[PDB]
Amino acid sequence: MKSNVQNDCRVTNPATGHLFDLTSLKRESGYTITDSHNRKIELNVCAEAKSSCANGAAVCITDGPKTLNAGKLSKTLTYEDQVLKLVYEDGDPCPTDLKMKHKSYFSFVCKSDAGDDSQPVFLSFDEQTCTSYFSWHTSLACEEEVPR
Repeated sequence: MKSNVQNDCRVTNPATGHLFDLTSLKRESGYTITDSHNRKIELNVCAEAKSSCANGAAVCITDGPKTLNAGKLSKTLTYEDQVLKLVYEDGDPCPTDLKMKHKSYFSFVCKSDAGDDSQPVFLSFDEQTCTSYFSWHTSLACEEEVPR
């Protein structure tokens, strides 16, 4: 489908035959959830954040009033294990490992109901390796089951 098309942000998975887009779910501001502890995960499904961080940060972990860039805008969709994968990397280097950047893997998984307007869950945030894994339940993500 296509609601807000930031350039593209779509991949046709040859294994499914369905085109996965995240244009339908993206909105200019961003989406909101809560982090592992207190913090607000303010990220956009495949676009840049409006107020969630600043501009080019797609995934930003808002600790109070302090925005932690978890990953830059990566509107590149990949497919793996029947789940839609977007890798939002290139962010604020953590004190745990300064020699690499924050690796935030977002897994977009299709669910028939998808919750209260395609809601995500923080899967695991591993500051130990400065990675973040989140799972978003959305109908545009994949199609192993009918999420419509």
